[PDB]
Amino acid sequence: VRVMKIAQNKKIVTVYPTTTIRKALMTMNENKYRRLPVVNAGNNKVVGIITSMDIVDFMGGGSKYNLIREKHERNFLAAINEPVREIMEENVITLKENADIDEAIETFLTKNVGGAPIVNDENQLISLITERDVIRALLDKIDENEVIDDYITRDVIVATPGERLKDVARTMVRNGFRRLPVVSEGRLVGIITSTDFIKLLGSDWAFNHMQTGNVREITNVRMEEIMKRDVITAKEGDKLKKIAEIMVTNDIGALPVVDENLRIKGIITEKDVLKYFA
Ligand SMILES: Nc1ncnc2c1ncn2[C@@H]1O[C@H](COP(=O)(O)OP(=O)(O)O)[C@@H](O)[C@H]1O
Ligand SMILES: Nc1ncnc2c1ncn2[C@@H]1O[C@H](COP(=O)(O)OP(=O)(O)O)[C@@H](O)[C@H]1O
Ligand SMILES: Nc1ncnc2c1ncn2[C@@H]1O[C@H](COP(=O)(O)OP(=O)(O)O)[C@@H](O)[C@H]1O
Ligand SMILES: Nc1ncnc2c1ncn2[C@@H]1O[C@H](COP(=O)(O)O)[C@@H](O)[C@H]1O
Ligand SMILES: Nc1ncnc2c1ncn2[C@@H]1O[C@H](COP(=O)(O)O)[C@@H](O)[C@H]1O
Repeated sequence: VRVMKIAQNKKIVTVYPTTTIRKALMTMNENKYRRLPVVNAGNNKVVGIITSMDIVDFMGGGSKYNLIREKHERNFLAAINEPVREIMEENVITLKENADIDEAIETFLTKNVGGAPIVNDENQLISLITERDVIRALLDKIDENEVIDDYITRDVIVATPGERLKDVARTMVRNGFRRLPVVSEGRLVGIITSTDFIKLLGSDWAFNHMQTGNVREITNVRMEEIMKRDVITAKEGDKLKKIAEIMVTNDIGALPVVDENLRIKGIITEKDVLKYFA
């Protein structure tokens, strides 16, 4: 069952190694695509990939932050004029154009990636497949009585309403999690994702600070200011197919699992759903 058969027939939105970080961000925010292959202009060969998590790293979450703090002496606006090649991931995990669905699933499940460029024998970009694409294709094949319980991640990494963005960013990047439930006194009170951090950057409130920057008030912002308070949740006993359908029809990748009292029992994501087909 060739992945190309599911592969989104659209044109893949890409950037080049010399595209600035700023332009890559605009590309992300505009096209709503939070995963961008980096290709030569060129021969269309995949030479890198950049996602919102790399941007969260750059902003403070990880080692890429030292482009701002050291080279550009804390100037975020200057730093974003650097070519995306400075912060992209190289050594991309890709699939061959003759790869089947089984391979894609094993790749997603064992290599901690949610999306992979599909390339030909010259490493030229052909398409791209993500976990959502696969779940969407296989949704009707999930038994309707199957429950979510065995698929839930029980030990949840979490943010709080009072945490500063700079510290939540660390939590996201160190743990490799795009989405953190926000918890206060054991109760779910919101959700925050790497996407929220990009959206903050493209705000009026943000560009205002950057000019007088003082870029620092961006990363000092607390979760309560920017989190989504009303969260789509799952609960023990829910059908896997219902949950999978909610994700795929809403472009959401993660639901916090809660009590009727909103205590957190776990989290379930698209990768977990795909463990049904492992
Ligand atoms: N760069 C891109 N160009 C075109 N389509 C994309 C691109 N990135 C993701 N998609 C598609 O848009 C949807 C969003 O991807 P998921 O949300 O699946 O990946 P991501 O969180 O990295 O953006 C997916 O269904 C995927 O098929
Ligand atoms: N196909 C891939 N090959 C190599 N690295 C990738 C790939 N996809 C994403 N990444 C990297 O994994 C890190 C986490 O990204 P996200 O958190 O955006 O990835 P994912 O949604 O696939 O779990 C980022 O540094 C990103 O560049
Ligand atoms: N915040 C979290 N705390 C603990 N585990 C998580 C968290 N987010 C995701 N996971 C788990 O890690 C594995 C891979 O998660 P993934 O699909 O990359 O999540 P995300 O979309 O947040 O990056 C899954 O088993 C998922 O349940
Ligand atoms: N892409 C990068 N990611 C993280 N840190 C960087 C990056 N580029 C430069 N730096 C750091 O910023 C400073 C600039 O050094 P240099 O670019 O060699 O003049 C050094 O402290 C580097 O460690
Ligand atoms: N389970 C959820 N319930 C409500 N909003 C969510 C949920 N998951 C993600 N979001 C929001 O959806 C938007 C895109 O998130 P993302 O899953 O990172 O692409 C962000 O503003 C998230 O805060």
